[PDB]
Amino acid sequence: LKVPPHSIEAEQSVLGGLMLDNERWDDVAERVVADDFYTRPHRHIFTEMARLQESGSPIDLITLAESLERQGQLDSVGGFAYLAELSKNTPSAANISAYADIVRERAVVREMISVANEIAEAGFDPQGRTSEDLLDLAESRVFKIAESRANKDEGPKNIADVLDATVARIEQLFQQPHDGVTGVNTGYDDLNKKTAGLQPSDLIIVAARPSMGKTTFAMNLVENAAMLQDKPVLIFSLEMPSEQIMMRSLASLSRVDQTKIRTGQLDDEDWARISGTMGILLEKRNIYIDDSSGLTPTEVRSRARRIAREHGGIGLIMIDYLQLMRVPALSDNRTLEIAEISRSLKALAKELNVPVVALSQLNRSLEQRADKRPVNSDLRESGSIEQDADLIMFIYRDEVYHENSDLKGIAEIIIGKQRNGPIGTVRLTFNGQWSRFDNYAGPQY
Amino acid sequence: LKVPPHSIEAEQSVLGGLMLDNERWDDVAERVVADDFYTRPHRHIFTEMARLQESGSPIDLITLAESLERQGQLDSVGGFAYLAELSKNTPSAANISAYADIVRERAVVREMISVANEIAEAGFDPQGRTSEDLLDLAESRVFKIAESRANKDEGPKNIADVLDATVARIEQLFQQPHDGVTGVNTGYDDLNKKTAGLQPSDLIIVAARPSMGKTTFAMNLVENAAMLQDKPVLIFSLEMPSEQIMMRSLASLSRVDQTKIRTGQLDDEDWARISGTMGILLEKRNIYIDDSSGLTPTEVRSRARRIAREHGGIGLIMIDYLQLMRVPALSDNRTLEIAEISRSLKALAKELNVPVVALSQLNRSLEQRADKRPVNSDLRESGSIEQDADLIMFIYRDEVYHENSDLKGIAEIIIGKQRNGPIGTVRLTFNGQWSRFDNYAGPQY
Amino acid sequence: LNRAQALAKIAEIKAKFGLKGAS
Ligand SMILES: Nc1ncnc2c1ncn2[C@@H]1O[C@H](COP(=O)(O)OP(=O)(O)O)[C@@H](O)[C@H]1O
Ligand SMILES: Nc1ncnc2c1ncn2[C@@H]1O[C@H](COP(=O)(O)OP(=O)(O)O)[C@@H](O)[C@H]1O
Ligand SMILES: [Mg+2]
Ligand SMILES: [Mg+2]
Repeated sequence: LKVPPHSIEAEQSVLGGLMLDNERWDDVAERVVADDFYTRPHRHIFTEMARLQESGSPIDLITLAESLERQGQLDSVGGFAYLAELSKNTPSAANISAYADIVRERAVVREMISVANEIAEAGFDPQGRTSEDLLDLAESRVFKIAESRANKDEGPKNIADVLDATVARIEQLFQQPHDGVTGVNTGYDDLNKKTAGLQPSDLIIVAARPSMGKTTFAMNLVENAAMLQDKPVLIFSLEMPSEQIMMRSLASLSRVDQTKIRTGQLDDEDWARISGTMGILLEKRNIYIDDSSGLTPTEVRSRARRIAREHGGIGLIMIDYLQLMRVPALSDNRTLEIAEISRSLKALAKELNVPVVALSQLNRSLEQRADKRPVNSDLRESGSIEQDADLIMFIYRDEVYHENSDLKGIAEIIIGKQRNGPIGTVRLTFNGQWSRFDNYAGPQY
Repeated sequence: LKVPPHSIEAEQSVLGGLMLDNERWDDVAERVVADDFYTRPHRHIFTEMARLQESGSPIDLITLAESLERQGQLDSVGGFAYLAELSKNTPSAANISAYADIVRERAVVREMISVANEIAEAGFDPQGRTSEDLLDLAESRVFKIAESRANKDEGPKNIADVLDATVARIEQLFQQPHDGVTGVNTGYDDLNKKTAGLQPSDLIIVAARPSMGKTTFAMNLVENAAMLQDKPVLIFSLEMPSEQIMMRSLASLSRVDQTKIRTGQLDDEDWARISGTMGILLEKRNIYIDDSSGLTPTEVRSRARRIAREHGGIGLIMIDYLQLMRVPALSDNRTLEIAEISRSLKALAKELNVPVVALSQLNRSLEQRADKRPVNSDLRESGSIEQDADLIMFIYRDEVYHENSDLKGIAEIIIGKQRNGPIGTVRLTFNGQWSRFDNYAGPQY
Repeated sequence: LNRAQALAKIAEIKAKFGLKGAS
């Protein structure tokens, strides 16, 4: 005897969990209907519970039994004995949503099997229909399954819902315009104005040619995020050891020359400043650095999840840089490896609801163009980076190529792609002595 | 019993008629294949007959039996006794076309029954497959069942029939009172005159340099098509979220500055215009948007088929843009990936009899030429795009490159390739404030 | 329009066009 697919325990769990906790009802209601239950009593119970919840009454054991007894339908379900069995077996540790999804899944499987049986029985008995008619009937029957279903977060939505979402977003933006200090603070006024901070669930790429200051700018962003928040800030530094990063951070925060720290030539005031900075950092304790090399995306995701679980959330994730990450299964093709890395990083960013910043490098050909300001195509072999990133920033310094530049000490962050905002150039001041970027106080065009 | 649908009489009659009248092979060869026969002996006989017929030999009884004997396959068929029985029992005065159609029909019905049984068996034992996987399998099976039958109607048609169809088309061109538009109305008078709208079953490419207004122009075309037609208009957008699409559409239709909408700084007249636009849009309700990322041609085709099933046809399909689409099986070579994408889009446009407008990019080197107006050779890495597209339109704004430009607010649509007409430049007015293109009202040389 | 006036206009638009599922 071929048993068609069903699971009585999952149905019993759903009904019992609804009996014990009535505030979960909505979660069950969005995931299951009365027709997804295999036995007649379970369908009847869910229908009665839906009616009672609609009328505003509680759906606990005693109320449900009393309502069933009034309509005389208590015998059809199985009795107060069966109701008490449902009450007893189901624990209060119920994740009813998962069970509801399982019930939904069984229903889909059942409908697919039934439709296949109907089509085959139609095939054995044409009753005058032509082949085109039978094919159309089969296509219609199979296609009707996917009608609606869960095509709200997994497909095109209703136009009215999207319009209302746009209106709500406009309301939220216009009601309290704080000029970029609503999401994760970037530490720069102009960057906050143009980007509204670093948005959670967004993938951020920072790119530049070597020696432009990618690591410096990324560390400045990390420091600003750590100082202007309370959640942990995690760094994946595949380029530098943690000691050099910490030395740069001390130079930036204490505003001491980096070369002095590297060579040890510090005076008393510098030592006092460094001591104060270390004291502040040890008072805060919300920066985590991982300087391992050759990290796969799986390890990055695992460690990010572990940090979020241990410390109750993340505020920013920084990776430096993605040209050093490894995907051994795709080591032959660099483009596929970069695509996999970008996809996994985007998935992690969406899952943890945090901004993820990943650093990248540009090709040498940029130095041959008439205008050396970076562009998107200078991300050769990394089209997926452009495709998946929510924000893309390029670092450009004119003084690197021109000794007689009039823009000495001025760096440009060029927004090559912003998914939820404008694009343009933000000018900052570059203090290489302290390894720092600062707000540009000069005239703005 | 669960009988396998077949009819031996039709097959025996066909074989006997072929033995008696060797001139009818073609009338049978265009209605049935060897694999369409139900029994192994009949398939074997038909295969041997095909071999003899295409080798230039007669297919009489003695030669066929002797030839089967020479390959040692005579006993499997049934013997010279069975071949002579086939020759004798079936009368010569027969209508073999109906029998060939019957043999053709049973094969399709039997394959439908087989696919239904396979679907049911897969449903009973999912083996780790989700509902989506089962639905994908069922759709794939039914598509393999149904698609490609249409090659019967495709082929060398009679000269008289094609001539009559041409005369009907020309006389319908004459009799129509429209203003030069036979396809979907583009919304612009000069472009309508030069192209007669967007023709169904044609591949249309929209190309421009970055930030030229490609998406804006495409959305303007979509809005005009929606306003001037009744069939649904479908959008695939791997570039922007649906909310930004709707905000741009509101700016375009209501003629309200996009900066104001983004910043929320609207006034009474703008609010009235937006209210009117929302009322019109909710009255029509014929635009569907899919802002999923990482689309593949199979996903696009499946969703388009689902939409056409739901609403009985499509009027226009728009994709923005094809440089973001993926073909996982050809990820190694990008040129092959683009060629496969273009071929699948052209096939879909031909199949659904709808215009498909796909947006595309050009190479950066174009910006290094003395004259930056695009040419066909500027589609490097995309030769198949130029080969397969029915219409290719480039967008050019002179103010993008020159601030001194006398053509501020003026855009040029350059027809790089036109399958059925002339090529040249059409001027339009660009209102970036409302994110809109309009008919050019200035003098025309 | 200010904050309150814009909110009132949007509420009027929603009431005229229905779409009770937004809330
Ligand atoms: N002590 C220093 N004084 C001045 N400039 C420095 C000093 N240390 C580093 N820099 C600057 O930092 C830039 C590169 O820093 P970093 O971002 O760490 O590397 P990358 O740009 O390769 O990521 C160099 O261009 C250099 O001019
Ligand atoms: N609010 C606005 N005001 C003026 N111009 C705008 C506005 N929004 C977008 N644009 C113009 O649209 C052009 C590109 O838009 P879009 O078509 O979406 O991208 P693409 O051309 O790459 O498809 C840019 O050159 C920009 O000048
Ligand atoms: Mg560095
Ligand atoms: Mg665009």
